[PDB]
Amino acid sequence: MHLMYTLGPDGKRIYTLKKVTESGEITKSAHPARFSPDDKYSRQRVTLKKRFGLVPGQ
Amino acid sequence: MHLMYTLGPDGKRIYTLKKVTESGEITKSAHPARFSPDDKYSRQRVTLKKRFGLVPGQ
Amino acid sequence: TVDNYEARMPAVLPFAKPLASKKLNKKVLKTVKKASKAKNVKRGVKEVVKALRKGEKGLVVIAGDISPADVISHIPVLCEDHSVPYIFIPSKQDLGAAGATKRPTSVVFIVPGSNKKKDGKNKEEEYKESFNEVVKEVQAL
Amino acid sequence: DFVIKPEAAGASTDTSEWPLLLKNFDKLLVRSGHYTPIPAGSSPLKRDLKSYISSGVINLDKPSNPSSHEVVAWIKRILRCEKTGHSGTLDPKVTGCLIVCIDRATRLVKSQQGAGKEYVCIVRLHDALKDEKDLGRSLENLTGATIYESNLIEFDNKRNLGVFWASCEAGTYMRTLCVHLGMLLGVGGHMQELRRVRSGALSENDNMVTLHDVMDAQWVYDNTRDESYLRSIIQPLETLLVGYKRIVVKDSAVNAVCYGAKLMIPGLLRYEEGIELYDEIVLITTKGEAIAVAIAQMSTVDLASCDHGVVASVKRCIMERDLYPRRWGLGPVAQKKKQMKADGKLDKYGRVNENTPEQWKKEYVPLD
Amino acid sequence: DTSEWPLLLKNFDKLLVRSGHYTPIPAGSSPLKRDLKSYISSGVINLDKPSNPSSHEVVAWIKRILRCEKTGHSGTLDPKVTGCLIVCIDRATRLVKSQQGAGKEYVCIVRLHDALKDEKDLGRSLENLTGALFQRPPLISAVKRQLRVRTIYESNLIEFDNKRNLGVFWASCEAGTYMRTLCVHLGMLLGVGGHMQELRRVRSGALSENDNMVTLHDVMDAQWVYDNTRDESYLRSIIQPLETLLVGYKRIVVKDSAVNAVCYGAKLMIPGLLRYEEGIELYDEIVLITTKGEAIAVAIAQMSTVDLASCDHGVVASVKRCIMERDLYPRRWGLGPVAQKKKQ
Amino acid sequence: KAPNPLSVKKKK
Amino acid sequence: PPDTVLEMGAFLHPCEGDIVCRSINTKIPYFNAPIYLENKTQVGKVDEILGPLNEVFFTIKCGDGVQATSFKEGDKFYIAADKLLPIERFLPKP
RNA sequence: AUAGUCUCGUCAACGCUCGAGAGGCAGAGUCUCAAGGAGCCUCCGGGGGCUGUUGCCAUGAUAUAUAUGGAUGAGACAGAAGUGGCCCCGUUGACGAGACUUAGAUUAAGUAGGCCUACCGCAGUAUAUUCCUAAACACUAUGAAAUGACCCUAGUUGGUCCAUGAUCAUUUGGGUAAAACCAUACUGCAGACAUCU
Repeated sequence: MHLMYTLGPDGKRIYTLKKVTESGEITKSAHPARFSPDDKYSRQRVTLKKRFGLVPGQ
Repeated sequence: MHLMYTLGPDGKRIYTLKKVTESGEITKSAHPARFSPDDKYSRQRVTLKKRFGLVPGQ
Repeated sequence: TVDNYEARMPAVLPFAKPLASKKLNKKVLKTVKKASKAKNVKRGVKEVVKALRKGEKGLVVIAGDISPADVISHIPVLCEDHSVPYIFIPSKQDLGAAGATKRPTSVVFIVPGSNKKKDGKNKEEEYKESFNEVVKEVQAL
Repeated sequence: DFVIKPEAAGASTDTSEWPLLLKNFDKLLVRSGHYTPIPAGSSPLKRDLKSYISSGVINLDKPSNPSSHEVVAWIKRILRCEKTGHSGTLDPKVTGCLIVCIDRATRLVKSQQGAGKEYVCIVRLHDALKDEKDLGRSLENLTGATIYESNLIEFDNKRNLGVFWASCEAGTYMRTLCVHLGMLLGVGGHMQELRRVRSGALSENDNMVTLHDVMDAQWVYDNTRDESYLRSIIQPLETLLVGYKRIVVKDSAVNAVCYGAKLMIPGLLRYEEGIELYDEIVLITTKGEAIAVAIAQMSTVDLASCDHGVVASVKRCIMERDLYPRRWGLGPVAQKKKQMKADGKLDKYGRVNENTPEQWKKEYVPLD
Repeated sequence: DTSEWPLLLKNFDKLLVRSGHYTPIPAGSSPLKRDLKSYISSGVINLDKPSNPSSHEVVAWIKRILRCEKTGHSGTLDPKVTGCLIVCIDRATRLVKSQQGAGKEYVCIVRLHDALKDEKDLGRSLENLTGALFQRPPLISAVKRQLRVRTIYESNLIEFDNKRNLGVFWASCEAGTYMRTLCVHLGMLLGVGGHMQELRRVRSGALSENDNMVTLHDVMDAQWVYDNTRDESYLRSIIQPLETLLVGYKRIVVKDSAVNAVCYGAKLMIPGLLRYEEGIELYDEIVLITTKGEAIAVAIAQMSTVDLASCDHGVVASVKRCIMERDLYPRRWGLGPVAQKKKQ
Repeated sequence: KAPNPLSVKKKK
Repeated sequence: PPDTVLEMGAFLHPCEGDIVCRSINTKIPYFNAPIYLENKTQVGKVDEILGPLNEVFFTIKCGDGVQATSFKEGDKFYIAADKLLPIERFLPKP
């Protein structure tokens, strides 16, 4: 995938084709991860995100 | 032409014969531009004013 | 006295882009003066629009301190229609002075090769390198 | 929890910010608050584009080459409408304010004639003046009795140029005024420039647009299907009627008034203080649409005091005929009169005859 | 102080007050304070749809994960589009098209088949494609392929690499506009040819990618958390009420005693009106809300501002579509003074 | 070519 | 071939074997409408209609033996009168 | 019958800038006019000043021509051509013509029939069902990866995809192909002006 993004001062996305911006910030991929309805790893993801507070409910 | 104007705090016109006022602001010509009903440049004017948000109601 | 570059900046219209830097403004004014000596110049909205419509090629210099703005608000997109580079300068008095006229003018179209005389051709040859570097710096913007 | 509590803070109805003829609606005295709104009509700002243009006026800056009639014809050609008009005529060399009325707004052209006009003029003096202030004094010699009021804005004796504001009917009196300023000064003077800064109700600061704006707005609507710029440059005709005293009409009486009935007490909803007999008024709906320019046939204390009567008579009808449904004849007295006409207690025209009962002779007063 | 109030109760002090006093009924709840069953049954998900599945498959996946009775969407069926997808659950499906006039926004990559002689021409071509446009739907789309006019309101070229032949541009467009056709048209005006490499929807109606966008992993993890832990916080975090879809609508606050009658199909009258917007025009589409902020119905306005302020009785609005259930509020009609006076 | 019979049904 | 053909488009540039034309006709063409010359000979059919309302372009699907590079700028391409439909149809009704 | 309104074309009266041309505006063609030249003095072939409130062009407009303006223009051809490109006063009264009405402004839950039905408001259901099978899209199972794979008259160093799984083979197995609204039929709930203090 080609579409990359970085975070602006306001918090909205700035879209770019570059891996690293001119200021030196590494850009992040804009597309989400691939999802499968038969995925069986919700427990692992939830436990790891609760260990670091990354759960949106938490 | 000789009729010049500035905009007051209320937004109304102040009429002067001076090109530069005492405060130093350059005055504007009061009379409008020459118009022809067979003008063929509405596209150019609309495009240029739309590049900068100068179209009324935009 | 105060230079017209710093003096006429408050009067510059919002759509006056691209606006020349002071060194670029000086180079454009010098090139306009040399072209006026070459008589390879179109002055005023009527001449510039007519030359653009006929298909003449060169450089368009537009003043920024124009009131009302509907005098020149069709020129830049018309230059884009005919693939002619254009640049804005803040002063019309300086444009008129470089354009070999006593009163100010709104827009100047340098058209190299517009003079039938051989002396105009020689003057075209001598200002040609300055015209080329000005056009490249304008298109680099 | 987030719940709107009883007696919580909220915005109160302030009619001062209501647009156009609906402004200061709370100043109008209330004849009755009991009425049934009819889901018909529209607000003047919220009309669709055909009705907005057909009811629109343009405050325009006229250029210095053409005359007013040519500009009006140009606006008709650009907007492709059926009718355009104007009230105050400018000379070709004069610039400034011009109100152009479109279609239905051309009905108000005759009414706004005779309104005051304000000009800003530059006078060129042939020779220098020994005393500058005498020019201003000379202006005070010409102001009044015809120039109603004037004010000297600036005067440069080195440039021999004086700019001043004045109020007058026309611009030929401005040429005459400059010539008399030159004669009473003794140096001689003529008119350099002239510009109308106010024509009638509207002025130059009340959304003046140019002819390029009209052409560009029509082009934007034709090629982009965007109506915002055309709606910005064009103002409703109700803008010309803000000076008039207002009478608010029930929705059941609007179409009857539009066809030519005399508006009467059962049709009145709200009325304004200071309405005097035979004064020119404007008939409005609750949506702020202008029905007609009328002549007040009763005073304000009469409107507060009487149970029956003719409220106003239509001088110039503005509104279209079938914008509102025909709801006349459905009232109690109207149906009773129809029943008496059918049953022989009244003749075919509705006049009193021998078969009319005496109680109808008492309680009913024929306004015809 | 009313700016921090949630959903439709935001800036409620700007509403004109017809009646300041009422007596509350302890029925219903706030949209955020609902029970979890009513919260899901009235829920909306702003989902970060991936590339490979279609939108129908994604909606079916959300239905199977959350065990809904139905889920729906009203998005364009272009394949390989990522980004904003509005998934309405159960009752919220009836508001699946409430924000069609808002339009959509896209960030799109165009791949050019050849390198341009002039770079800036690409931007100029994009400026030519802004406005009302002639478009035909592509072969992949399920919509019938007839020529239509679609408006692109504003476009901006973010970046262009002429060596990579890739141009990233942002566009704001009317609903029903295809960016595949736009990329093909850009290639046709350039003459080198071009097509759509990647597509991302950054705004769909009122909701955008910054407006609490979640992934399908978030939905599945939240359902797992509620199933095994009986914790509602994550599921309540990812799921939004349907009132989020009703922002930008003109609001009328209804008395509690007048709520259920509106749910039974009655017209709203002046005695039931409490607060209302400035500038409500006749025949506008409006939302009827309670004092708790929950939406009763989408209605059509029968009065203007002067009639809303100065008329003592009469029809205020007529129900276009009822969101709220019957008998959530008590039936209180027939108890008012005028009705009881006429009955007596 | 023709509507479904369940789509257009006569009254009872 | 039809007896009456109207000038439809002016050559702009080739694009991927297709001919791009700026429309010199006020009306919109039918899909797959044949495109002619002044000699009434068919060069191809209308492939795609594109562009804004003020500036409409259309690309022609070239037939056998018809090359896009053979045509030069200023060449006019002609359409039959019945193959044009008014632009008011595509605009929304009032 | 009477009266009003709207759309119009004539006469009379009263005002005004005194109203149809050898007119004006817009537009097209050709030509002229912009200190673009000349001289002098400085500075380092070019730059800055002086001649120069000069010169060139237009203008007599209620007018200073020793003047006012000049491309955000002016003048001639042109007293022409053309107008099927537009413009050339206002108010009141009367007359005549065509129309629309002749209007007292209702309705705090509806309409039509013989106490009941039918229509109306809102919310739901159905708009083919089961089995086999073809195709599309995406996933998944097994094997193959850095000398990785694919495309192009093909590289002075081509391009694209690629462990975030490319591209190949077997079929390992399941999934998706919606939702909203219109129309028809059916079912259910109500006929509600909104007290609560």
